[PDB]
Amino acid sequence: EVQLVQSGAEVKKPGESLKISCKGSGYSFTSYWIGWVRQMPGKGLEWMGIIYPSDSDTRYSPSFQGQVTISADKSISTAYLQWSSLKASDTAMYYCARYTNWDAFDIWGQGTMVTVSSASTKGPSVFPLAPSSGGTAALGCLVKDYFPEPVTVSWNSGALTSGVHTFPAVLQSSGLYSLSSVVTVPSSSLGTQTYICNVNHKPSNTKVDKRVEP
Amino acid sequence: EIVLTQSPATLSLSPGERATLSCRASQSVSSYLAWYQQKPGQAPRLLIYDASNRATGIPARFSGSGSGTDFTLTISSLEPEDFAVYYCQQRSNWMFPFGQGTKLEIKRTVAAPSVFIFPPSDEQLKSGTASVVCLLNNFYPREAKVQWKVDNALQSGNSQESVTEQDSKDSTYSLSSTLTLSKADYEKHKVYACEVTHQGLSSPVTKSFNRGEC
Repeated sequence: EVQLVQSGAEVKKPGESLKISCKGSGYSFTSYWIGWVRQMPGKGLEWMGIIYPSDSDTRYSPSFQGQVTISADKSISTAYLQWSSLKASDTAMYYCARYTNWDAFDIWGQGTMVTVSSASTKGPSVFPLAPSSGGTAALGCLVKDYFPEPVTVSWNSGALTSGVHTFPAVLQSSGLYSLSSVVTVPSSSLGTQTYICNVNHKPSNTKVDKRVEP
Repeated sequence: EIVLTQSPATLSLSPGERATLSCRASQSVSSYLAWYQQKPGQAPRLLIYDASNRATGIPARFSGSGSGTDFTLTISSLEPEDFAVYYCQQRSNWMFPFGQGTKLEIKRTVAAPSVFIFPPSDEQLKSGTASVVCLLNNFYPREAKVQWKVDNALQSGNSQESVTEQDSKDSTYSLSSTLTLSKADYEKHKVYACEVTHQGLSSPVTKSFNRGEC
């Protein structure tokens, strides 16, 4: 099977150096160009550069020239992408892809997520979105100021799943993430039913169960 | 130096329907044009190479055509796995521009959002920050304008939105808009209002509260 396998997710601070890898398998790595493509959160694909592993002939896009270094070790079928000084704007998914004489990227790596932020690891602060016409009420938890991703949220230990929406996290200007998880319930159940959001943040070993009362 | 313009930005159709996607190059070049598909949460993959050839393992329902500067991708009858983002790419000497992408999304009937507003919690206020959350639940199409008004004055630069991906069961979107203020600015004002404009509502709908009321 022809494949490109990339190195794991990285979490860094601005100024730090970083080198990520792309390992080819099931084919003669030396014989095909390898391209690097960036995908910023919520954005499209941008070509960064390309390298021919045989002689390390490298070409960069003008937007990336002098900002990153693309290199390859053909002896171990591996291409690399490196930064000497990461920027917060380098936060993106990075893909490596095999280029062919059909002028196309026929095989792609699975992607390497790179998150760059001045923030250090930090558990979230969890606040209620308290329920206050109609037979439906909305309630939730605001999971604020944590880093890095991800957090998981369940309601009543997984017993409440219908009507739950947990929003994608948004990176705030502070470099910390925030999201809300909400649920719509019958307004008549507010006096009777207990609602608890279970929030887990594995990078900080934080777990919070927040009771949301009207 | 060429630009690839994809249209439409969002193509809304149902499984069983025929899809036609467009890619127009600003200049005509001799390199081969390719189409890529990126399913939610996955790496891109090659679909079509040299404008009309299906890549390995790509089903017969995908076809491509065009020449000069006008290219088209067609899916004869959509399957649920085809709802994804599609990008075109064509090399310009040593530069490799991609189109901005077309999102192929599930069309369903128009559904107005249910709108809820949540004041900041007293626990958050004690920490010096106030987050006011506005929830737009289960609406279609995705396009929605959310405007914050504090004492009937329009706000700008102090809010962030997050939108869910299209629900796998009912094909609607949900959206959160969070207004962030310092505790001192929050307590200087009285009326907090979230105004929603959406195709499913005959007029914009506002949800509001007067600070410090039960």
